[PDB]
Amino acid sequence: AATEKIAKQLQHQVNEIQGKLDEANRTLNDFDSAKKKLSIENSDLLRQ
Amino acid sequence: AATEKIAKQLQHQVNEIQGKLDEANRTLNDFDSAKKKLSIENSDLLRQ
Repeated sequence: AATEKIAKQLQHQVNEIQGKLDEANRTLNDFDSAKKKLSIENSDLLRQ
Repeated sequence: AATEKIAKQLQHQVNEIQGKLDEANRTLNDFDSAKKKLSIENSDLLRQ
């Protein structure tokens, strides 16, 4: 019952910190969708 | 002896996905440096 306690107390950390990752990984997504728009706006005007 | 082996299994992941995050937020800083460099030539080209 002692080692199961630090099992669960470590288990709470590994559960949440990927939620910190998945929240942070979402920032890795929408930057890329904003970047491809900023490229195609550059490509549309550099020819002009 | 199962849970003690389980305790390392939660331990091995919680160092692993941490290390993935250290590669992640670095790449978050990389696409940060990509956009701020690219958005400069957005306003620069639109000025020109």
